[PDB]
Amino acid sequence: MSTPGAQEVLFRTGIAAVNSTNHLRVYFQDSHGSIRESLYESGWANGTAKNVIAKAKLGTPLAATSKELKNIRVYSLTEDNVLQEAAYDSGSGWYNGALAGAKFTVAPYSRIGSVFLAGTNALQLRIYAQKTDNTIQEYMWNGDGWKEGTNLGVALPGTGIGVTCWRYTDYDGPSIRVWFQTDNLKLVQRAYDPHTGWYKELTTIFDKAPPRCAIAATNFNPGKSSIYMRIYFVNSDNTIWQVCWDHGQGYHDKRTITPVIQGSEIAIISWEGPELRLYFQNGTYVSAISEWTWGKAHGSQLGRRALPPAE
Amino acid sequence: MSTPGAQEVLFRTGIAAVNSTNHLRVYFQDSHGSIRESLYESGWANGTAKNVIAKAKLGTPLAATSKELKNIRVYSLTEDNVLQEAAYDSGSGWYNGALAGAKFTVAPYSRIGSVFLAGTNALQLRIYAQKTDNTIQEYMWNGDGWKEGTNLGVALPGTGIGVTCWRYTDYDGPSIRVWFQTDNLKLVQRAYDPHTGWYKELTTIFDKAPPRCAIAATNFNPGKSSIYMRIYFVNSDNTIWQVCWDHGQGYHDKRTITPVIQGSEIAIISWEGPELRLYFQNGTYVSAISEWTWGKAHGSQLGRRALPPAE
Ligand SMILES: C[Se][C@H]1O[C@@H](C)[C@@H](O)[C@@H](O)[C@@H]1O
Ligand SMILES: C[Se][C@H]1O[C@@H](C)[C@@H](O)[C@@H](O)[C@@H]1O
Ligand SMILES: C[Se][C@H]1O[C@@H](C)[C@@H](O)[C@@H](O)[C@@H]1O
Ligand SMILES: C[Se][C@H]1O[C@@H](C)[C@@H](O)[C@@H](O)[C@@H]1O
Ligand SMILES: C[Se][C@H]1O[C@@H](C)[C@@H](O)[C@@H](O)[C@@H]1O
Ligand SMILES: C[Se][C@H]1O[C@@H](C)[C@@H](O)[C@@H](O)[C@@H]1O
Ligand SMILES: C[Se][C@H]1O[C@@H](C)[C@@H](O)[C@@H](O)[C@@H]1O
Ligand SMILES: C[Se][C@H]1O[C@@H](C)[C@@H](O)[C@@H](O)[C@@H]1O
Ligand SMILES: C[Se][C@H]1O[C@@H](C)[C@@H](O)[C@@H](O)[C@@H]1O
Ligand SMILES: C[Se][C@H]1O[C@@H](C)[C@@H](O)[C@@H](O)[C@@H]1O
Ligand SMILES: C[Se][C@H]1O[C@@H](C)[C@@H](O)[C@@H](O)[C@@H]1O
Ligand SMILES: C[Se][C@H]1O[C@@H](C)[C@@H](O)[C@@H](O)[C@@H]1O
Repeated sequence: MSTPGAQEVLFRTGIAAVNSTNHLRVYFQDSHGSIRESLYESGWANGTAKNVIAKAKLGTPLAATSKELKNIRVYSLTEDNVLQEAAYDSGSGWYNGALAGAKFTVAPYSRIGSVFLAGTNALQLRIYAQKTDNTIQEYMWNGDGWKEGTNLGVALPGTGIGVTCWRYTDYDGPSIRVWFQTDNLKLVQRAYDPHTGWYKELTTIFDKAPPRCAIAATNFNPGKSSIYMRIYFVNSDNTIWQVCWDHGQGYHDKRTITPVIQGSEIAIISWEGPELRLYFQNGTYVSAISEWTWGKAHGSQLGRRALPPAE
Repeated sequence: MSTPGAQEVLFRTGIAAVNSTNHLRVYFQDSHGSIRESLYESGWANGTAKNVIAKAKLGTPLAATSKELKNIRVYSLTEDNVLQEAAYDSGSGWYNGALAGAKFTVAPYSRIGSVFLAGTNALQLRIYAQKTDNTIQEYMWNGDGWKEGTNLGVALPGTGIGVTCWRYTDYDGPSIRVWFQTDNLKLVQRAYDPHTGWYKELTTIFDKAPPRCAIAATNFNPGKSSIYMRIYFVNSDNTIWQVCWDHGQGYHDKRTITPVIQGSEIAIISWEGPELRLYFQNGTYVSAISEWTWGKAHGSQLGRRALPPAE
């Protein structure tokens, strides 16, 4: 039970997504290795072979980040496991970013996380990937070329990488949180705040997760020394689980959210409300990408059953 | 928790295996796309970058078949999704078989099943794969070049393909059984016997399985209108399940066997005893291949924890 379009979507494809409020873009890999863009603009569209923005190694990790939908960056691996960047800016179309020119080689099993730094009109990027020594390496662009940032230490080979960024309204710089899996299979957090920089502490957010389980995170409603974060990962019950940080309660909830196929990748986006949108494969038309939604109006509800090009 | 060697094994690699009694060969894909051979000769060895027999598309299906260990054939897909064949004959070493020359193009998500026809000294091959119309196509070599055999009809896009072959001691030709998954997610059997040829009947062996779950089969103790078959697949509980055919009882048992990683591929071999050996990934050193064994002496027992090159 599939469709011609759904068959084009790679099984266990990497998934990434960006948005400006409820204006959405979702990136995935097709069965021939091309990275495609589906979009939501008061309705779903595209995701076809005419909507290719990049070509990457089969089974590549995918990450994306944006400033609204004015600047979009999509990260993947070349067949030589070099980090590369597909870039879009308003009124310039899609092009190759400078990242690949830096020739950052990572482990073949590396994932990728990516954020624009929040709370500034400047375009500042932090990318996170896994080197062949299994450490999680930050790579950065601040208008003075691509270079290595901070190394966050050793993770499980092939760990998922979740990352989110915001700016506290009472701080003068960005806060970054990065989640990954350690050798003991725990899910942990590294943290960056202004002034303190990277905290030394690793915080456990889940005791045991499947090896190389997908990890994805978002945040909403930043305020005065306050944030709200959601981290998603694929658990051993073949569902996405959610971990909640809420100002006033800290890390205080772990729940299953929705079923997925074995080994599904995941992507999360959000906007103020909060509105949450989760993307994953749950077996709809075998290989189509499905959507899960959260909003105040209706709470947890499945969304678009089969993203373009499935139907 | 991994090892340098284990890290070389592709996560969710295709797996195939051949044997002459307890002389074993196991094939898998490394993280750079090369197909490697590990062997058991009174002890496990090889599986290193010096033990490459082929190069294939990343995430390729793998199938293998042999006449004892005198003739071995290993099947995979090129980056253009053409069926290709790595071949070994005693005292000739490894080489490229003629299969790729036939330019059989299949669906990007195609699996592969392969057998030498049993009960004859002749070298006769039947390969099974999935075309872009999602039908399961037989391809054959009988000493008059590669050509298409019988088409077995429509299967779920990306179905596992299990196949086994024997000769009844009271028949003058080979019997073939092929298992795959249909659109309704059932696991079914197609059957070939001498004279009758391919039976029209599809036999359900399992009511519902995960989409594109791995499927692998073996047989032992052929006799007078009698056979014993074992079919393995990855079930929704992230374990390999076994389905038993036994002469006198028919299809009469379904059981879990052993845990695997989400989306593990599987391979099965056997020899008279019966002795069974199952290969799969269960998360040992994250990406190492593990072994499960069955014999009369000790019944169900885990075998080699981490195949070469893991340790
Ligand atoms: C009716 Se809720 C609506 O929200 C939009 C932003 C998209 O996520 C749609 O897929 C969804 O149905
Ligand atoms: C004209 Se719709 C436009 O939206 C931009 C933000 C990008 O996502 C483009 O790929 C897309 O074509
Ligand atoms: C000047 Se276009 C520039 O944009 C930056 C934000 C980075 O994405 C670079 O890789 C890209 O070339
Ligand atoms: C002085 Se560049 C600085 O930027 C911070 C926001 C973090 O990304 C650090 O890792 C980095 O060294
Ligand atoms: C000491 Se900074 C603090 O920041 C919060 C938003 C969470 O990330 C906590 O885990 C962390 O300890
Ligand atoms: C008020 Se707690 C509430 O927060 C929402 C944003 C979602 O994450 C829900 O799953 C959660 O229960
Ligand atoms: C001690 Se049972 C023995 O059987 C051999 C044929 C191999 O399968 C070994 O891995 C296994 O330990
Ligand atoms: C000398 Se061991 C020998 O065994 C053969 C049957 C093949 O498996 C070869 O690849 C291997 O080197
Ligand atoms: C004469 Se070598 C020959 O062996 C046959 C059994 C097939 O495997 C052919 O593809 C191969 O070239
Ligand atoms: C006459 Se060729 C014959 O061989 C049988 C054993 C089966 O493989 C059939 O599919 C094939 O047509
Ligand atoms: C009518 Se042939 C018979 O052969 C047995 C070995 C099994 O494959 C049965 O499912 C099949 O019906
Ligand atoms: C005697 Se039934 C017995 O047969 C063995 C070969 C294995 O398949 C076992 O799992 C099964 O219970």
